[PDB]
Amino acid sequence: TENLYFQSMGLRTVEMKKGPTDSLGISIAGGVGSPLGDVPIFIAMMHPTGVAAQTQKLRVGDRIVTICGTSTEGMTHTQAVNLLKNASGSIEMQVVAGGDVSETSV
Amino acid sequence: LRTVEMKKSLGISIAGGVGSPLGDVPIFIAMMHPTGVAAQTQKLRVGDRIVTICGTSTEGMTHTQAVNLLKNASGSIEMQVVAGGDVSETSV
Repeated sequence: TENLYFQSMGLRTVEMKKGPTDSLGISIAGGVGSPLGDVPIFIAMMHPTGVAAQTQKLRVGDRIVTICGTSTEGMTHTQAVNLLKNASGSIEMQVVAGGDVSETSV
Repeated sequence: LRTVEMKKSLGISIAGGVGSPLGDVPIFIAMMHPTGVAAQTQKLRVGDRIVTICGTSTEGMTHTQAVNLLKNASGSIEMQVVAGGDVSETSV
C-alpha cells in the first residue's frame, strides 16, 4: 500500500533473496568510474535461471536508483558491486525505466 | 570465439548496436529463454557479444538492423560470438 503508489510514479521497488547460488542473476553496468565512464547504474543483462528474472518486476535496461536503502547517486561501479555481492537476507532495490540499453526478443 | 548453428523464434533478447543509447556498442545477448532454441544448443550464453550473424559481420549494424535480420531469417542460422567476460558489466 506504499510500493503501489511509487510504482504509479513509476519507481519500482523489488525485494530479492539470493539463491542457493548466492546470486541475484543480474549484471550491472555503469556507475562513477565504470568502464563506460561516469554513467548511471543499470541492469545490462539477466541470467535465464536466476532470482531477479523471477521478480518479473526487474527488466534489462532498468536504472538502479537505490540498493539496500542507499542511493546510487555518486556511487561507483565498484561500490555497487561490493554492496550487492556482500548483501544477504532480503535485498531491496528500487529502479526506473532507462534506455541505456533496450532489448528486443528475436 | 564460438560458432553456433541454429535451426529456426530463437529465444534470445539482444541489445546494443550502432546508435544504441550508450553509443555504438557491440550487439549482445541480454537475456534468454532457458528452454528456447539458442538455449537448446548449449553454446550461447547471456553476455555473449555477437560477432557475425548468418555469415555477416555485426559491426556497423544498428539494433534495428540486427533484430530484423534475426526475425526475418529461417532455416539454418549461424552465429559467432565471443564471451563478454564481465568487461563492461559485472555479474552479481
